[PDB]
Amino acid sequence: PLLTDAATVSGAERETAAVIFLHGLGDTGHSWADALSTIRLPHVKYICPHAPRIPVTLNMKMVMPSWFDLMGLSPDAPEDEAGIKKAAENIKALIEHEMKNGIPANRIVLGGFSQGGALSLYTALTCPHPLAGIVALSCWLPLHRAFPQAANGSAKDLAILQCHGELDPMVPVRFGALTAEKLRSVVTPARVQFKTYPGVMHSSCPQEMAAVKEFLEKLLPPV
Ligand SMILES: COc1ccc(N2CCN(C(=O)c3cc4c(s3)-c3ccccc3S(=O)(=O)C4)CC2)cc1
Repeated sequence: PLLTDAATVSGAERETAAVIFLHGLGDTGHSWADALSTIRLPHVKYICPHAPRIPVTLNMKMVMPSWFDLMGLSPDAPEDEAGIKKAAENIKALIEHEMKNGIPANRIVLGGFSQGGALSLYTALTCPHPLAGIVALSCWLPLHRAFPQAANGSAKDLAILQCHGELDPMVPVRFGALTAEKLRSVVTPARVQFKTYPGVMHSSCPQEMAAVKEFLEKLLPPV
């Protein structure tokens, strides 16, 4: 029984493509739905699911919206393997639902910000269906030591746009750079675009939103 709580930007024309975008820790999908609507394509649907509220270890076990538990801020810190995989399964059900209802997998893009971006990278790289690509913003690859081995054979065709703010204090830009190297270990280095933005911190920016629009226009053309 699939029950999805989300803010969805509908296409003005019949939808022939889907973007599933995952917000960052503590948020809802509302703000990112509004942001993606400002750059929307007429035949593209943008699904922004709301993360479930769980206790987060790093925040004194406080209950808040989170895709999985968080324990440390360094690349060697323990990660919530069971939580990351369960959340990836819930996203993979959303992918299969869109597929069951007439949207080809090579017309589905996964994406997200920070924690949500991190889940979208894990899920797309391990998805058994060949997806169009990923829009990974200010994030990292969860369970990075399992890659490239852990990636599905279907990950070869992915097109990746990875963005980062150069002055990000939450997810240092070097962690984004290390993640991009790991992504080029699965996808051809030419199909991974790593864009960094000077003077940008842990946020989006109009140049990043423009890059996302340009990437999706080329990746998801009409019909
Ligand atoms: C292949 O290269 C890499 C490079 C680095 C890593 N790391 C990144 C750090 N990390 C984390 O678990 C967290 C990241 C964030 C956490 S906790 C957080 C905590 C409190 C508030 C907000 C947040 S946050 O904004 O979501 C960012 C372990 C893995 C993996 C692979």
